[PDB]
Amino acid sequence: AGITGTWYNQLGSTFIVTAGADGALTGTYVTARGNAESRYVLTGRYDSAPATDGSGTALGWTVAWKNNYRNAHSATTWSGQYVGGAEARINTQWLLTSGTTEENAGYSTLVGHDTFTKVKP
Amino acid sequence: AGITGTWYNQLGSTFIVTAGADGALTGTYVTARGNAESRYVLTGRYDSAPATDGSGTALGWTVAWKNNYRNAHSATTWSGQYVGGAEARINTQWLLTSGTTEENAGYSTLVGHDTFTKV
Amino acid sequence: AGITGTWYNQLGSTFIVTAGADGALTGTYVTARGNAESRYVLTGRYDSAPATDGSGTALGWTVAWKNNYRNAHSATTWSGQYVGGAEARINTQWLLTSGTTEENAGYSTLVGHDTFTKVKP
Amino acid sequence: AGITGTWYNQLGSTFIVTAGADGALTGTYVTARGNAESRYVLTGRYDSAPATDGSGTALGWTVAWKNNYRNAHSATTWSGQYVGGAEARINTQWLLTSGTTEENAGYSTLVGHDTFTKV
Amino acid sequence: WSHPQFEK
Amino acid sequence: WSHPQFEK
Amino acid sequence: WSHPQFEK
Amino acid sequence: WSHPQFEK
Repeated sequence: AGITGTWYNQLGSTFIVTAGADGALTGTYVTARGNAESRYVLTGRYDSAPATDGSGTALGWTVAWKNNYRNAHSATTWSGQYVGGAEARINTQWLLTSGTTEENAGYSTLVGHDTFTKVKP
Repeated sequence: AGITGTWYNQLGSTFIVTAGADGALTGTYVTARGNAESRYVLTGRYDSAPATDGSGTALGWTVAWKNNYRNAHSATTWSGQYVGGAEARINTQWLLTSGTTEENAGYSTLVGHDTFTKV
Repeated sequence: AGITGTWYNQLGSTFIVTAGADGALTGTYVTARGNAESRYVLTGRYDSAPATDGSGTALGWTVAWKNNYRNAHSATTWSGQYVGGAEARINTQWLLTSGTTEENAGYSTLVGHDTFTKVKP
Repeated sequence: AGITGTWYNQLGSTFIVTAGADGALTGTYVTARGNAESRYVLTGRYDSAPATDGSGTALGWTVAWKNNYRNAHSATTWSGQYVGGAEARINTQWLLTSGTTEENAGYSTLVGHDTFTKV
Repeated sequence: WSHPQFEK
Repeated sequence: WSHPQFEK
Repeated sequence: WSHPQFEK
Repeated sequence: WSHPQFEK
């Protein structure tokens, strides 16, 4: 239950994730607004047999920004790694792609980084 | 089809995807080597109700580079959009993160772009 | 005079560059609009002693999107490599950062890629 | 100052920059090793007339990783913004491209982020 | 115009 | 709103 | 060192 | 393999 649990990023968004035995990541991403309308499905994958040399555990997930309340016609992927132990953390870089026409494709993709910290038991 | 089907990137990799209920992407990513050892699970999400103004359909997916044959201790996410119309294509940018020690984190993440076509 | 010259990207923008003996890149970036208002200063650096094993020549440059006609309060960096020989090409990834307030920082940075091809002599 | 001065990133590298006429950035980037061999030329550009609404000042610069002591056949660009106010900072994202053969181009470009402070 | 990822 | 990098 | 994403 | 950007 290293990855599985509740995580928060630097802005107050929440990453509620289950890491399945088969490499699956499933769960819910909650924006910092924190209401029902702020909850989105996430799905991804992780390395279920990481190195034992002190390296982190590689992972990624996607949120499509549609739920039953709203649709921002866009999807974000986070690519990163889990670093366990003292102050467990998931360090990520992300790509947010919005649907665009071809002539607006230069405006399509935002990039950034997020660090998530886990709620301790 | 729209998204569901078999796609190929510029290097000869294969993206075998199903765009399912309520925004789910599932399938298999096959490297250009094309053998059993080259097949990996993918999962992701897509906009199941895109705009109708000519804009593309946003989507993303992840491959963790472990299968029953090998493990590269890494994961790639592709973020992009499906463009329908005359010559369908999926345009993406990707991030490949390898597990690293803290001191090697500067080497952790590669970036690039892939375009997938039905050819 | 490998890098030095006039290059065009996939959209019809122009990269007019001089590669100096000291590693300097200087020149003008011209948007696809192609008028006076479309010309901006660029400055950057390149590897003036690349490997001889078939590898490309690493380089980067910046445009701040201000000229005497307009200001988009933003800057783009292109990071890439020159590949000489048949069909000389500069393959790049770019980051466009706009000035934002702190609360809008997630909207600050667009990412993309451009391939430039050189005018032959 | 505003941009001109000596800055440090999270790893102990030093960014010694002058924000000059009409948008020029010049200076020296020093890796965390801090010896003569660790000093590299930088050049870039910045917005010399930023907005006055609280937004940051956009800037970028490049280091080619060659000096008189060594050459890593690579170049990094930092793209970001200067944020003034109480605790000045430069927030950046960077792309490190290494020269590669065509078949190794997927390994060519690393991505990351650096925050520079005057501490 | 605002995006849910960055909303407060 | 438009940016010079992408203008036609 | 060889990564499957890029293998031929 | 060691890159100056990341050296200690």
